[PDB]
Amino acid sequence: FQFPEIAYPGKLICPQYGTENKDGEDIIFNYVPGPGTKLIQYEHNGRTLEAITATLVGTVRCEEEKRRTVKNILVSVLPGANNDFANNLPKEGDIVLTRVTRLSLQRANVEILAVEDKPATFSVSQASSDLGETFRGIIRSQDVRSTDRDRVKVIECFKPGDIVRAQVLSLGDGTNYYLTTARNDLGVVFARAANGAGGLMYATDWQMMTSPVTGATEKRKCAKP
Amino acid sequence: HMSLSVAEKSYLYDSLASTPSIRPDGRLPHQFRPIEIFTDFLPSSNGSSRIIASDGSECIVSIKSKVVDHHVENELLQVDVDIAGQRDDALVVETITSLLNKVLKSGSGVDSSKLQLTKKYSFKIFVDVLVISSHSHPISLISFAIYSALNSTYLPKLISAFDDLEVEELPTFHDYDMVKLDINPPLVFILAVVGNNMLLDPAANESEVANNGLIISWSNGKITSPIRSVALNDSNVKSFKPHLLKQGLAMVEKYAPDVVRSLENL
Amino acid sequence: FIPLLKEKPNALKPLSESLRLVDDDENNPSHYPHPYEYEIDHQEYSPEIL
Amino acid sequence: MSRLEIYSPEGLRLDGRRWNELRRFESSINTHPHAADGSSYMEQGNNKIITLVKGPKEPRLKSQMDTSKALLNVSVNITKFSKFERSKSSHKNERRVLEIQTSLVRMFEKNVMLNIYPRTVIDIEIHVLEQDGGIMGSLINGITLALIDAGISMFDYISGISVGLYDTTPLLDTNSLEENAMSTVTLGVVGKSEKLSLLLVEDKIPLDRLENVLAIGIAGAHRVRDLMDEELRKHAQKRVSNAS
Amino acid sequence: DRRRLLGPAAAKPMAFEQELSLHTGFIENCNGSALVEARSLGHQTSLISAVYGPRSIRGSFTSQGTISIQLKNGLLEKYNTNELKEVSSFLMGIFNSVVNLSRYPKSGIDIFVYLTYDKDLTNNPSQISSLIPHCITSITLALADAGIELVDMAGAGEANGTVVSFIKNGEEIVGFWKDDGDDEDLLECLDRCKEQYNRYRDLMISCLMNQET
Amino acid sequence: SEVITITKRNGAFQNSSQIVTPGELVTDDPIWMRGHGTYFLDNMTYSSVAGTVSRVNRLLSVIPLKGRYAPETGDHVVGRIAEVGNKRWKVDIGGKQHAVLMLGSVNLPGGILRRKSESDELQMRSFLKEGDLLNAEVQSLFQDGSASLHTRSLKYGKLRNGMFCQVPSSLIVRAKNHTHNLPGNITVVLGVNGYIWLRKTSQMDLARDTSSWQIYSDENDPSISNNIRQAICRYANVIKALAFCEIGITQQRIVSAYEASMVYSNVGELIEKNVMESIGSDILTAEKMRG
Repeated sequence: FQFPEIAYPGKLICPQYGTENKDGEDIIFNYVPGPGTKLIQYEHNGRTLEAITATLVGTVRCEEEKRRTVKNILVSVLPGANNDFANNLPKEGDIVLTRVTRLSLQRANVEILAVEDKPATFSVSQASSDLGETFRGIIRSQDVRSTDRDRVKVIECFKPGDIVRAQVLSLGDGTNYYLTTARNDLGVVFARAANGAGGLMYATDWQMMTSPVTGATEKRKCAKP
Repeated sequence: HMSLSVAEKSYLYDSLASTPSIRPDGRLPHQFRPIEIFTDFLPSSNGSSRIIASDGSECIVSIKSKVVDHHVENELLQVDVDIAGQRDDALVVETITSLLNKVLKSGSGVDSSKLQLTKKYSFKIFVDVLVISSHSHPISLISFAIYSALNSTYLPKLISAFDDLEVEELPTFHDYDMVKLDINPPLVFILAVVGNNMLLDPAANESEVANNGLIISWSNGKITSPIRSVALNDSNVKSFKPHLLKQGLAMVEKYAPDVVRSLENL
Repeated sequence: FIPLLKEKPNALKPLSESLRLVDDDENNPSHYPHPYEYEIDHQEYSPEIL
Repeated sequence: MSRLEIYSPEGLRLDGRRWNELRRFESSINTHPHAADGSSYMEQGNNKIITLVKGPKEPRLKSQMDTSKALLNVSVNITKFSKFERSKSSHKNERRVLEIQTSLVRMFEKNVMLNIYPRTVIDIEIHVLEQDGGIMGSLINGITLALIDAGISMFDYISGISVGLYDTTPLLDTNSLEENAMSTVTLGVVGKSEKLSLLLVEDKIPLDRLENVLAIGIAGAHRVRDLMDEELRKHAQKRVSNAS
Repeated sequence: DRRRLLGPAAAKPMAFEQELSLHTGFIENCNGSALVEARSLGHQTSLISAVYGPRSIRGSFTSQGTISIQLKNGLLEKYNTNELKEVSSFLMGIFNSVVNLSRYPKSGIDIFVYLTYDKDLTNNPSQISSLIPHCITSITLALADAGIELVDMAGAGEANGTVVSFIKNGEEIVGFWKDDGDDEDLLECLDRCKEQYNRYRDLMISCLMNQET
Repeated sequence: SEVITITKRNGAFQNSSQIVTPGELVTDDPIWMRGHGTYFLDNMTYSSVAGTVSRVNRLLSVIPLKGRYAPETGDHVVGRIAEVGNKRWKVDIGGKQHAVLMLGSVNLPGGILRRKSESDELQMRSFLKEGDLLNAEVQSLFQDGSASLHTRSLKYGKLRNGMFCQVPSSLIVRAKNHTHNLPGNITVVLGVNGYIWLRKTSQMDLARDTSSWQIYSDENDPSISNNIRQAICRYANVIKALAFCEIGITQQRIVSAYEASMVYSNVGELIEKNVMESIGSDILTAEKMRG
């Protein structure tokens, strides 16, 4: 109640540290910056001071996350259709929907489109696909499947234009992210026959994708619903 | 321009942002670095100068004249800025060009009366700037060169009568004889803001860590427009207290005549 | 390693001067000096190979 | 308004020179140490040229990189105040200038092996401060001097010269007035040889004249080459004296 | 011209109470947009600011963001291209202090400011200086609407050709533009523009609250 | 000259053993082995550069008067990273090409205790980042002449607690050691490439005269006195002064100049030409009457 519910960018919310008196003992509230907030420095009358300042126009929400007691409060600002979602960025362990841009022999490079959130909902990264400003990622041949990691035919796994759900092992370099489809819930999700020329195809077996329209069957790496 | 590591920049800031400010070199907050100036080396032009800084920064200014009708030609002094190996279009070039043209306007910081020939014709002055090399904002470097050049410029002398309204004689100039261009070129000083300190003639490494900067013009023994705050770099730019702005204007106001005195020597 | 060399034909420097002990540098540990180092650096190549 | 001739019966030209005189030559090495690896300031007559050699160094773009030879670039900046009448527009994109730049590159591509600096770039920046005829020949001499100052290996000197023709006899080293009056031939000469790196004729020239005109130019270029060696050696002697 | 249609080249061109209106988020082409309209006396100014970013730059090793600002002539061709570059350089010197750059490493933020119109009435028996505080107002709104983190609200004012931009409630300065005018107006212009700043600030904050609501 | 020293000049653009000339012939003895700076045709050997003729054994070469610094194997150089790519950095040294570094040529924090990780090649920017300065030794040489660097030592690594300055590489020669301790509690690092680092003397330097997790931290020593800072500035200016006079920089020369410069109260007085020229001249004459 002490801190305003809604803060515009540049509005002071709460100081660095805080405390209160209850049950005959001092409870220490530790304020930490979050999404929409930024800890900056302000000085008055020759006095230095650090306080949590909102950087986005939104309602403000706090949440506790972890003799003498001990506490930790998370201060953040939430906006409040169009969605932007910049804070969202591919990090080790996240699941990401990608599209195959090109196929090589020892690997398969793609481009990042959307990223799966946490408890399905997704965060769509809006970018121009005809420029190259879109985040690029590379799926190694050893990261295709846990079964027989050594010898893997990349032609019989992915295909130019096919949508692949994967999980990023690491950032890698600025060029390529590291992608693995080793587990069951990862693999080619949406695809069409003949590089997109034919009809839609659906996933049946983990290593087989069929099309219940033209009766065409192409070998892919399919995931599990 | 200069590339420095995070460690070096912080050390520089500590050295310069200190209450007793120390230049990495050891200069005082009002001391300029030694420069060399050559003049009158382009016989093809009416005036010329060449300034060399201590860091190898070099600028060449040329002054050419042209008889124009001042009734149709509003601007009687045109500044042109260039750099070899550099595209003309660049943000820095046009900004300095626009800035310099304001510094040397016809009715702002220049006695345009000395350019008038007759009722109807006057001398258009073309100030061409060529920056061969520079490692910081060359605005003050160019300013010193333009000053030196304009103080050693010689224009043709008129012979015919100066009343085109009645008799209307074609502008003719006597051979050989020329008249020295008596004029008062303004100067442009650039300052650096590091914390609460203000430095005259910012070095390359100094400008990189500066919080802000000032561009202050100087003419007729007083501060004059254009006055512009400027980000010397773009990674450490911060807002500044108003007293710093007043400190900078005061700093120039007392050290400028010293600069002009060392610069006014023929 | 102590060179096994006991004679030095085609010498510009005495074998004597060649076999010597040098105190170790703080920067670098001391080693016995190759015995024909001088000869290699300052003996002249036959005109023919060139 | 005035009028003027070319060559008088008294054997005198419009400027006073006779048919076979080189203009005043001044040469200058290591003029911009803090701006380039090699530098030269040329004064051939009223011509004033700054030449900067930057390299060999890392290319700014890995796309433009040769693993067998260095990349040689030349940019000529003819300033708007080079002539008596200031040019309103920039001359940088001018087809005449692109040909000049191209010509100079072709010339020195065969004069530097350019096989010993792979994966590097040599950038040559030129600033023409003042122009008065034979600017092409002066450009050649400026690059040759600056390249040598940079310690960049080359097979030999390349000396540039300007030729002026009237009636039977050509005039050595032409100025703008003569250049205006009569057709000129620009010659690129390699070392003390008779081999031409650059042969440039842009105006009409009788076919009888050229063999003799070439002979005059080659002889004059040899004198120019000798002067350049003297100019650098003399400077070295002067510099040593200064050190002492 | 083989790029556009310039028409006949042998032809010649033709020879002859503060009020604010703020609107943001009306362009779906970019990440943030803003409309600023100001009418004082016989003089009025309407400009549009478009923000695109932050978008990742491939191979970029910059530990902070990179701001680029460009002013354009929407309708009336008045201001010189050289002068537009100068203001752009001035504007970037301001928001590099305003924008929290540490938040967008290896990224870049492009800012497009369209000066569609300005109307000038002059009686007969600088110029762009008056538009500057409106450009700052537009950009600060467009950035805040886009989601870009700003350390403080950037605003400015124009007094006798002397423009000075303030943040942290007028306590400090993020930009200073002085052209022509008169001397000894240092203290006066700093006080008059500070009032314009506070006025422009509250309307800017209210604007976000309104549209955001 | 109270505020600015402006030297002026009019009417001029600027101010002011066998002889060798271009097209010159050095020798006509076909027995010679032609080295750098030369070229040959049958018996005749010509010069390709302007310099002095050098005869070592049977190897005839011409040493140029000017040129780029050349990396020899085993040189102690100081370089600033130019680019990070793949599993290597390219570090500016000041030669024709950028220095080459291999992820396997550097030493990780925690060292021997540390276990090999395949994430290091993707996180090289956390060790060396563009702009960072460092000590390094020229480990090997490529075919063209490029250098491969290494920092596999406590002596080598990221630089901090000081300031950078550079002189022509010709003024710094090879020696037994290029790191030196000087009066004023400051330490100089004289790279053979001409790149010089002046810092506050650390424990490492002191030990030589007689934490492995923070070997890549951008953070400086939080406690650096003004007396050290003002010493660095003075050492910097005198080094620039020695360089201005074409004087070879050596540890003896630097300390000698540093104490000799004490005549001048303000450190900023050392930037003027006449001061620099006299300081260098006083050093040469001092070595004259002492030698």
